[PDB]
Amino acid sequence: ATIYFSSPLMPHNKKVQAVAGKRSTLLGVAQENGVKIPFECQDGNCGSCLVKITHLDGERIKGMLLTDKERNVLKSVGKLPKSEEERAAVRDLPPTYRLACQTIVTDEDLLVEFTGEPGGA
Amino acid sequence: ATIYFSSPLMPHNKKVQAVAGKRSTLLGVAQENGVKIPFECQDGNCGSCLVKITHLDGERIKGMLLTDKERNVLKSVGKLPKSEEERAAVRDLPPTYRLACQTIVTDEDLLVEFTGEPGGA
Amino acid sequence: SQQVDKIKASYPLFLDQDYKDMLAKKRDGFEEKYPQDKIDEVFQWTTTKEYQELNFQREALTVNPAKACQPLGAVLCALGFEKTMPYVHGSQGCVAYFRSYFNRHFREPVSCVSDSMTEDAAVFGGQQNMKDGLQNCKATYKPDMIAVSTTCMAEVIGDDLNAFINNSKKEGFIPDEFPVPFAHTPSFVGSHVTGWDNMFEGIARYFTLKSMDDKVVGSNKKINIVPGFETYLGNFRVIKRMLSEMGVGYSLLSDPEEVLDTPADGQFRMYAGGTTQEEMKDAPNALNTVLLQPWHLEKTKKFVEGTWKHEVPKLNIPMGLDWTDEFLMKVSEISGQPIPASLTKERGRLVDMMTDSHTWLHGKRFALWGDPDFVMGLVKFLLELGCEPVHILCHNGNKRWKKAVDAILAASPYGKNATVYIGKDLWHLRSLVFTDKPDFMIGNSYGKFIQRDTLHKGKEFEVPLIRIGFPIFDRHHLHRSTTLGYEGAMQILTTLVNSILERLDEETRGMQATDYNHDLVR
Amino acid sequence: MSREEVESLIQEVLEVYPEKARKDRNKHLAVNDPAVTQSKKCIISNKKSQPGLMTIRGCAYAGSKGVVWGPIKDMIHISHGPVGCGQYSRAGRRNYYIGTTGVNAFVTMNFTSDFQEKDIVFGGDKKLAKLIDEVETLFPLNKGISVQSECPIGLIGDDIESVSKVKGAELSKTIVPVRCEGFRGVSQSLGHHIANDAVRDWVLGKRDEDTTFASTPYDVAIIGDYNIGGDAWSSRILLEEMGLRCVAQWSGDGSISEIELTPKVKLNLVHCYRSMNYISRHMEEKYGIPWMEYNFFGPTKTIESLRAIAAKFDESIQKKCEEVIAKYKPEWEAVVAKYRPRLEGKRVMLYIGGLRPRHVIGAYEDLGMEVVGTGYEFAHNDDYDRTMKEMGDSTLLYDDVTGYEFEEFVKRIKPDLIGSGIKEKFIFQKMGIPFREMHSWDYSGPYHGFDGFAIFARDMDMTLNNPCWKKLQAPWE
Ligand code: ICS
Ligand code: CLF
Ligand code: FES
Ligand code: FES
Ligand SMILES: [Ca+2]
Repeated sequence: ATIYFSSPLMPHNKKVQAVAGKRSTLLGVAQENGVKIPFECQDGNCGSCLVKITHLDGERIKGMLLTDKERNVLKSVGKLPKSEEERAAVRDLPPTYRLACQTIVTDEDLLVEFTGEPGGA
Repeated sequence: ATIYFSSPLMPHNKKVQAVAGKRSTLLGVAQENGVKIPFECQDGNCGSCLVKITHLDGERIKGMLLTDKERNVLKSVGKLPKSEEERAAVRDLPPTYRLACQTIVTDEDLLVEFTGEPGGA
Repeated sequence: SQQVDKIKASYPLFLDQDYKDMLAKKRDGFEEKYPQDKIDEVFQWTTTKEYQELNFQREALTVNPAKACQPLGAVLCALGFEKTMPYVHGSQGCVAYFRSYFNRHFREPVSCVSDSMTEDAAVFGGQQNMKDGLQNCKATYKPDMIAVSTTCMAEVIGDDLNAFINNSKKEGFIPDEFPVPFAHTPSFVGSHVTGWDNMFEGIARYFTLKSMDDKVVGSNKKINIVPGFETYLGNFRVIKRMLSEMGVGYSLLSDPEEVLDTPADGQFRMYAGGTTQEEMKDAPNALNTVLLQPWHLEKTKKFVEGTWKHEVPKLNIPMGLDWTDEFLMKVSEISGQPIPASLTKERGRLVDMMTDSHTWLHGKRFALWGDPDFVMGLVKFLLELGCEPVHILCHNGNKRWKKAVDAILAASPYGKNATVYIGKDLWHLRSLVFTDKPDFMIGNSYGKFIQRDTLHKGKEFEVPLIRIGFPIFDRHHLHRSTTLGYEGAMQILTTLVNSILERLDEETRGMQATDYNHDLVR
Repeated sequence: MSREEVESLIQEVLEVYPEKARKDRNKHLAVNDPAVTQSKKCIISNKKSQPGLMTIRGCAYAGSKGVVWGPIKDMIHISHGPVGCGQYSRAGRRNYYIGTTGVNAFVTMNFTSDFQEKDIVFGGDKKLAKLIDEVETLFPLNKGISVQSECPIGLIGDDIESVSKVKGAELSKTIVPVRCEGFRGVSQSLGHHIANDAVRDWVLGKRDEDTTFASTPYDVAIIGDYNIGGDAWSSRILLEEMGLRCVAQWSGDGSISEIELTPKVKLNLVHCYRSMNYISRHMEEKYGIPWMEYNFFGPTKTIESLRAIAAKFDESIQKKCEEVIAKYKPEWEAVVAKYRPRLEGKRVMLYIGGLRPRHVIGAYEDLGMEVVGTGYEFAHNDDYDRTMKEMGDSTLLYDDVTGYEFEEFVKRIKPDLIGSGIKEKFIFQKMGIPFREMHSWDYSGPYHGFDGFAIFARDMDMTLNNPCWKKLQAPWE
């Protein structure tokens, strides 16, 4: 899997090769490769590691489980519209906004964008 | 080179393998792969094939020549801020907005985004 | 087409001409199947001695294993106790597979619960799953004890069961006096028999470790019996009937015979019988503890010797004549009760049965496989009958067990061509029976395909399968059989001799070709 | 029973649960209203399972290896991880096939890496390569390898995609890594999604640039029929007596070549929507192949589905469909005449995985049997949208039912017959209530088509009217 980290803080987007399905959840990848996503909790109930993930392959998007913890955190932050929640619940497709501490890397090309700010704003 | 075409019109982003430096100028690639960027001229003075190109590799951005025709068209459309024009003129770095019929593909990973609309709006 | 008076199921409906034509068209047009000559060449190649040499050089590939994971045995051991709910801390597919396996083997309801851990539990641990599962399990099914095992997810993650349960009791999810024994049962270490040992050791720890000060060895004048991973209700019943006839006071720890066999009388009983918690608390007060299957109860032996101070006698599994005699003599020595006449007569009847059927069993070559204790007991009994166990296999075996089995074989002329294998699967056994053909096979239901492989080569190369072991899926109610003691020896002898006679009858039924040997009296 | 009695029963059952579990389980139970089209107003689905409540769901590994990838016969399916997952799912599913097992077919064989503790600590990416080499050495006639991941694989961080790519480049063999860890999904449905994604990304597109296949306007493919007890076969003949040419079956009695030839057809007939809609939509989007859902349970549904499929084609196909219906009419009429009087008015409660709780309702209706309750294990809201138009008014609906909930519902309603899996068979057989395995057809079948309807009726009659259900009560009690 190829992950392209982009952010206003980063001078350039960073291309990273990652192993799919590891217990490290794309935070581990960011911390290994020096990408600084704000992670400020250890349970998963804050929104700091909020990122926007774009599937660059389009025809290679994998099915995933949107856990109730991540769904509730995204709804508390306000980055989970009703349509995307319904799509995740019914068709098992990931939403556009994810939490970088709970997102398991899949075997595809992804563009991860963050603002260096907590999830809420 | 890997080019990811993204657009609201397209149901999914399309990944395309392309040969760098061909006389076909990323329009040819789009027309070969079925991507529908609005091209409505044959000389290069309209803004229709305006796209936004993001270099996903960041540390692999290649130097390029911003021809006065493309620069004038971008300034007529209004997608060439003074800072990016100065950067292109001095440091030979490409701007964020390009014209898909005058953009020569380089050996890097690119994300090309269009709105299915002419350049001006 | 179907006829309303002669309805045909999948066999032999698909043998009709229309179905044959449809399948032939499918295969010819779209399957791109290899030519039948290539298939026949490859099949004959697999039966050669050259293929066996490549097969036995396998180091990373396992084909048709002959073992399961630890939590299966852990679940069985948990079911062994009274009002005990097996609770597997991990993903929920494991529990479904365990229940399906045990339902297909015993054809009786099996009750187990899970924490239904998921991707959030893989990242942040499964402590909340533990708390909620314990609370829900105690509230809904109302058990008197919850016995916690682990899958391979919880082990790889590194979930601390003791911490999770202690934090669950102090938080108020379950009362502090509610017994929740736990055990770590990694599925990548050992097999299903090891999980039974780990679960029993954990339960014994939970019930006896903190109260050994006021325990005197011999207070209740009883003997503890630890059966182990046993999948025959008849073994549980015979191991209690023999002691009851003997007059010995006994306490069967982890007895699932009652829950795994309940009457069909209009009501469903989730719990039945089982060892009570009082028996587990009083276990250290017993005269001595006997492990029926000592080759997978090693950790339990360590705990019993170190903590309970009981000097566990070194006995073999009561399979056969000599080992049953040794077990009875050791029990008589420990309890002081003389062996009654009702067991000497049974031994004499078994010897009479052996003498009557020795002319058919002598010289027969058998290939066997299964659990270490069961396999070694079966090998000893076969040696007592004059049979030749040419191929001996035990996927979940160690080198000390192999050495013991070799020592047993060397102490008998018939254990001359025998070869013991450990770490080998059923594909190795298929290769072995093709090149060194035995007369029969003794194993679980997974050995039927091997027989089908031997028939394809030819009727003269077919190796019939005798189903003794676990699991048995293609036969009904064989789990009620017995393999321990004299009664089990009688049943095994009957099965072996009747399988031999049935095969002989099948080979000599062709009229005017081989039916001259179709003797009425055989 | 009316809507008032059923809701009282639902509340009484839920009274024993803890308050959080009670609130969660109240959403998954409902009383059917056929006028409701949006099931989300009534029933929630595809949610996690409440811990410790003894659910009946499975894992993503069961959904992928057990259900989708397993029936493929010409491939070899490695179970990467410990022994248990592969051992328990071996030959437990009656997906029939034709081949020489161990030579060119490998459905009922268990290939596993058999992880030890040294592989959990030091990884298993070299063991996988050595295993692939040994598989190529010992089974030369295999047409592909699929590595199904078990639970430890994702947790220890093993890169199997790289191994698959390297060994496929080396051996020129199709190696498909499936990340079907058991913890990745709440049930088997995500296993279906993962398996369909693997098929799409590693197998389906091999012959995109090949045009040597001779296509016809009558080419179709059977999707989501796994040939339980021969079911797919009983369907395939019914689709070839109408002149259509079934190019591929997914996946019962299927081969890796039919999967690759599937994009060369003119219509996809999807039997199980739940497990194969993911690939049906992908094929419609990419290759333009339309797809439609058909039901071959019972005579009525079979006739309706055949008429629809014929309507998808020209007039000759419709004439052949009418000929087939006329030919098979007396056969199922005789079965109905014989068995309906015996099975008239009986009440049934069903609980199956994701498709059959609504598909087999038509078969029970044709025998005069009323389904007084149905439910799924891992169905989504779509499935309940389709279900609400099938069930009668005031009939009970449940989702991911527990042992307690199902037992209490059965005790109050007292159905004449129950259809569910092996894990509930003996629970209700000790209660004196006839039970039919609706997963494996109770080792009988097939049940699809007109040939399977006779078997269906015979089995239902032999189980409901068996003389063994009158003897449970001892005469001296
Ligand atoms: S695949 Fe699915 S549980 Fe559609 S996982 Fe399950 S052989 Fe069921 S209701 Mo077993 S979605 Fe098939 C099923 Fe239905 S294994 Fe079979 S019977 S029609
Ligand atoms: S949820 Fe599914 S079936 Fe479970 S382990 Fe995981 S992939 Fe497999 Fe496997 S060996 Fe035994 S049965 Fe389990 S504890 Fe591991
Ligand atoms: S860092 Fe708290 S939610 Fe990811
Ligand atoms: S199309 Fe006119 S500018 Fe490119
Ligand atoms: Ca029973």
